[PDB]
Amino acid sequence: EDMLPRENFRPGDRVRGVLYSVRPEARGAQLFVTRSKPEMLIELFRIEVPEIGEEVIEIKAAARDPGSRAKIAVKTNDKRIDPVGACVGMRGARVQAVSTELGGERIDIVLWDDNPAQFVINAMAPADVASIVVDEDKHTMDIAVEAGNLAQAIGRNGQNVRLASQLSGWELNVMTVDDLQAKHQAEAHAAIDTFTKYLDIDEDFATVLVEEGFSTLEELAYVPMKELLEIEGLDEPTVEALRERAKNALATIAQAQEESLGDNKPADDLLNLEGVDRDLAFKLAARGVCTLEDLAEQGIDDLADIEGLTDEKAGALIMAARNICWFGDEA
Amino acid sequence: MNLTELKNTPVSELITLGENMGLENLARMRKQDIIFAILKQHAKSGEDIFGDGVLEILQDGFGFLRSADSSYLAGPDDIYVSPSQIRRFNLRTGDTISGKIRPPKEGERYFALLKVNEVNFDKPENARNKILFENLTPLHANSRLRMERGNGSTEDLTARVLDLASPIGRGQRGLIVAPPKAGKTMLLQNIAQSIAYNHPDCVLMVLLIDERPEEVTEMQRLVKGEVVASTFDEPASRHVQVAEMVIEKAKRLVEHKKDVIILLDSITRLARAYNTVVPASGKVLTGGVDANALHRPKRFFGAARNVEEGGSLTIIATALIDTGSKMDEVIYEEFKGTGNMELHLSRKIAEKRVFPAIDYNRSGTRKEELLTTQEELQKMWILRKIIHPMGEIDAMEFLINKLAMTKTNDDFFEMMK
Amino acid sequence: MNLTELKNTPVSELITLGENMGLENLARMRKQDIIFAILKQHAKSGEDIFGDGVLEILQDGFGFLRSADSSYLAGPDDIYVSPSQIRRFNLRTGDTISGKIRPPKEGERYFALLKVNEVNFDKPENARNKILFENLTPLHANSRLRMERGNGSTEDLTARVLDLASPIGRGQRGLIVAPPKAGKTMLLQNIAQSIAYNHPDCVLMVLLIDERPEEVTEMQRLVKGEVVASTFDEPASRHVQVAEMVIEKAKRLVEHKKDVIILLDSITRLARAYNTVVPASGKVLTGGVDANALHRPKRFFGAARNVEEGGSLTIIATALIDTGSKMDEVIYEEFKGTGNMELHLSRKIAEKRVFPAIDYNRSGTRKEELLTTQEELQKMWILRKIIHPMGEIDAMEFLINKLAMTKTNDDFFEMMK
Ligand SMILES: Nc1ncnc2c1ncn2[C@@H]1O[C@H](COP(=O)(O)OP(=O)(O)O)[C@@H](O)[C@H]1O
Ligand code: BEF
Ligand SMILES: [Mg+2]
Repeated sequence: EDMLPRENFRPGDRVRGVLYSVRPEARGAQLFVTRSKPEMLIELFRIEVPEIGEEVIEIKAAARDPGSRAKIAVKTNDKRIDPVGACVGMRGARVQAVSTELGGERIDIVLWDDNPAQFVINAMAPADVASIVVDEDKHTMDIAVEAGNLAQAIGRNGQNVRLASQLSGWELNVMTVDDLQAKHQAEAHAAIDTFTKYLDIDEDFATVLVEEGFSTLEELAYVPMKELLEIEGLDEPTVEALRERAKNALATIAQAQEESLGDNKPADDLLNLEGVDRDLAFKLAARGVCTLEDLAEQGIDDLADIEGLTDEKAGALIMAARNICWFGDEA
Repeated sequence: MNLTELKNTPVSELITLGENMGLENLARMRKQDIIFAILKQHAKSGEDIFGDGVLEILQDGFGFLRSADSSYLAGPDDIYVSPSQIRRFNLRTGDTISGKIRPPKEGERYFALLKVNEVNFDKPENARNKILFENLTPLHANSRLRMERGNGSTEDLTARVLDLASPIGRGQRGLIVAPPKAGKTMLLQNIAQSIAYNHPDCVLMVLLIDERPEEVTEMQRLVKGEVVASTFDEPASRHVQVAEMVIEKAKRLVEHKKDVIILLDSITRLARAYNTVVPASGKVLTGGVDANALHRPKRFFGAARNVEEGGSLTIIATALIDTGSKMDEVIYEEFKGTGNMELHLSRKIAEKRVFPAIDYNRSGTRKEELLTTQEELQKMWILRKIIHPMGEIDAMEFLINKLAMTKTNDDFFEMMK
Repeated sequence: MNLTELKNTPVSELITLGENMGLENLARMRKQDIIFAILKQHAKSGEDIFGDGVLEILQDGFGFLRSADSSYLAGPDDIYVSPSQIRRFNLRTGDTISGKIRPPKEGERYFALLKVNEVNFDKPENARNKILFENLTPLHANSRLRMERGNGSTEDLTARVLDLASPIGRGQRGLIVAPPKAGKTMLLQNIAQSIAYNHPDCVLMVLLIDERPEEVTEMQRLVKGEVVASTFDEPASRHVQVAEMVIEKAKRLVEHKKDVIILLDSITRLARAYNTVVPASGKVLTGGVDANALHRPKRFFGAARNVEEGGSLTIIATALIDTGSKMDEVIYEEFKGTGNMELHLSRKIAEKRVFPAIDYNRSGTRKEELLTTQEELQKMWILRKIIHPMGEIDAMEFLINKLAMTKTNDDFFEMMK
């Protein structure tokens, strides 16, 4: 699994790596050495770069998509050295050496910063990014790029991005480049249908105030008066209208969850046989099929081992399906 | 196409070339068969092949030309030469050959030789009527090898002390007697560096037997000359093979009037490998040592000499002692009165972080009058008589303090007066 | 959990803790494995372990952190530190380390270090770029160590006479030349008490080599500072081990700019142990003494000096003489012109119940002008010239009668006029 389609082997050559796991209680060979681990290149620099090892520099991060892209991020705690200029050598002399030692993998020394914003900006360099957003509750980073440097923005498999999503550990978001790509105003006035029936008496009170969310209504329903002061007129009718809107939101969220858990849409075209019940077909179609046109192509692999079925019942159901689909040829 | 460009090139350029030639998946096999298939393809689409190497004649009759980087090992990269060349040009084992070669057809797989071009860096006409190695007349060393570079670096002072304790010349035998942990590797490295910087005309050869591979790779690209080494990774058969290879190469080169210089490390390990590789003769001493088992190592150490006709051969083989076993001990006893220049490196000074740890009291060289001048020899004798009453560590630090201030041994001698 | 709370606690609380933890019968084994099992249990149910000690680097490559109360001896209580720390923080033998440690799994039994916190009571960043011990520039003592407490007790008068005969300063070498039966133990005890009461900022260390164990236990809890002692109960190997331990600790502390003070007793026994522990070099004098056998003791006595950059090291080693053998005699001859402050305690005055028995005529200190003022030195010289024509016992009783009435040496000097 740590090998590559281009990293190649035959008895006789010397391949190096880092001993990553040792299982002396195993049955046979128990000296497990890997190569795709990031810190590997770190130690490579340790045996090549004189700046590392003496604490004068600090190799912090390493994003390694093996065979695709191997970037390194370092930081200098001293005030008389540079992070990238000293480690590159003399116009790609030692970095290219460690690259051709690793297998000619493209190695670009990136400079991480104390904040994830500049970190992911440099990780996708040299290229422009029109929007950088961080999200903690989603554990993600929205990186919206501009047109003009796409040849360096994505590349193959989005490698210039694939490293960042692999380095920070957060599944980034680089999807859309059209209007409202900033993700800061992409939800301010793009989905206006939030207060469907809230101000039922009139409409001319003041400008809308989105800075609360209008959708949570769990951190907003029952709060002290100092948090609901952003909108004036917090009387009993107003709080009751808010509670009614929160109840409607709860009902809608419950319906959405009930619909999303069952990603099958079980209609009445599913219980025409003898012996088929709700959970049977639920599981059978949650295994990856949709309707009757995609079930006769299987056998005891999928239809067996279901809650409430026996191997003989599975054989019976599969022969009935094959006779109604393969042996009947009707539509 | 020439062979050395594809031999000493990194394997990455070979992978790129093989992928550009539109061939099978090349990076999945050894470097040996990789370059073999590359040469085969370039011959299928191209001109004759140009190869080179060192020749070894088996007991079968034919010959194999092997490259230096593989330590002269068997494989697809070897060059088959028929006995017809060995009858026409009267070839011998260890002949440095370079010439034209052709691809093989069915029944064969090695590149057959077509026409020799350079034999031991010489014309075949001049090499036809020549003089044998053993037929030469040995002599004492007359031209001293200057080991001082003149810059006076932080570590070249080692070499300086060497010039102070063991004047080396073309045709001398050097035995470095040092226990482990003593720091002889960088010593030999600096010796090779200085002898290549001061005497770049003479060929320089090093030999690492039963050595760690990391040192092999770090020495094969730090010093000049082909660094042939047989690490401990392989059995003793490869060790005796490379020993014969290097000794025959040196013999041929000195027969062609070239000053050959061999650096061998260590000689005790080579003799142990010899002992386990050659069949036993029945007689066995303590430590598992045979009688005839030392004959071939002895010969190897005796090959070095100062030829009166032309050129010379200077070997410097280090003897590893103080290991606990009896093999190294009996080897050092058998080789004690063998070399004409011993250099003792006591571990007592090495463990005290005082380098170079050199036992100047027990070191010396015979017939040094034929290597140094009169007043130089007088100053050396005065310094020896002065240092002899001192111990080892104290004398070593005194010499270090007296040599650090000066940059040249001549100013050192005149300031010691 | 911290280590020192369980180290310096009585074994009874350890027995109670081990019985409360619901463990095996704990009181049936050494204190060492008792505290080892206690730490193992507290780590199995608890947080990381917090350990400390002094580091010793073997010839193997790793390091052992040992505690002070066991005189830095091997056992389950030691802390294993990998060579990776010795390469990262560039550790050295004798480094006072304190930090986090973890329990061992299969293949290991010692608590492995996790992260250092305090190295020689200093930050690793400040200790990284530092100055070596031998690279410092020794000098003469300038700041005099005041040994008078001021209370004028029944026995502090001893210390007073000491101030009268040997002004001690930061960086001086003191040699107490006294036969047995003479009363030097309580003398050194009072010296340590006074130097800790007057100068509590400087570290104080005592060393009892080949001493009775009762004195070890009664001194390890009567004076300040860690009382490290290697009694005669163990072979000379432990003696040289603790000698290196304490000397490297002192070297590191003085490299970290700390005034270190060593009290060594006795030096003849330490040199004898050195003589029997280090291999012989062939040359032997009368009394069974080797030549190099005194080299390491000499070094140990020469380590003390007054550093110009920062801090100093003051050793006070007592030489036991008049025993009958020749070892002590030749040791005292070799160390006679070594220390710059001798203090002779003749047994003739000691056997007469006249304490302190101090040979003021034969005692003295060089370069005392850099420790005392002008008129103080003039009064000292006047007193010396007055006492010199007198003998030993008469002068001693005269000094005792003249010092008992006064409480301070200044009033004593002015009343002696
Ligand atoms: N200042 C003092 N006052 C009273 N007695 C003393 C004094 N100093 C020493 N002594 C006596 O001298 C004896 C010395 O014993 P010990 O400590 O074994 O000698 P040493 O110290 O020479 O080995 C003690 O028994 C003690 O009573
Ligand atoms: F305690 Be005695 F001076 F040996
Ligand atoms: Mg005593």
